[PDB]
Amino acid sequence: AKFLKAGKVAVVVRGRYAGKKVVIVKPHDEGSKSHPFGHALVAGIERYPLKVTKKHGAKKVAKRTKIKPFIKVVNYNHLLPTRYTLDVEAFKSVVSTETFEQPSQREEAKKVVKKAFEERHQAGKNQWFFSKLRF
RNA sequence: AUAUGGAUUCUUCACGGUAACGUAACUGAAUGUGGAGACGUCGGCGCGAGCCCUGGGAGGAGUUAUCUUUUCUUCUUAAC
Repeated sequence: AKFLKAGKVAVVVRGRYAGKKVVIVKPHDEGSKSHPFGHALVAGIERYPLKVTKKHGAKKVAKRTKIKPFIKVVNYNHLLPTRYTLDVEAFKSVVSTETFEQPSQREEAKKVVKKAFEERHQAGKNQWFFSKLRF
């Protein structure tokens, strides 16, 4: 009956990431010491990869497949859950409550997320997650 | 016309905030969409400015047989 789990894919509705697809890593159903509301820890895409055709060269294909990730704590009311899923075990440990409140630790976590997303995009799977929403 | 400083990049084209949004900056051609320019009249109410009225004090002037701590006057601050 509960669908907000550690593999659910959601759509951000507010906060400079509106219209970006995101995946839930760690949910907190009953608030916390900070953020006194239902919220989840998510990792998403800030810059979707561009479309690739057969005419593009090797140097151009690699440039158009770059993905810029982000990490954010989002209220439940600002998320639109979907029916799609994406396993987060490759970067579940690095993204946690401790990775915040530290400028340097946030950068290291996002580098791990970028590696996982780029490998996920290669050998195409989770195609709906890597396709930008049009609105 | 152009240099310097700052900002950005070895995760190439910035970060923060749950959010409304914030900042010294923080690539964007064709094409497309939207906003501003851009609007009647009357009625009462709220607020601002200039003026009017008035107290104390620091100056100048007038009246003074008698009365009047009194009558008149100066005390200002632009765009940006």
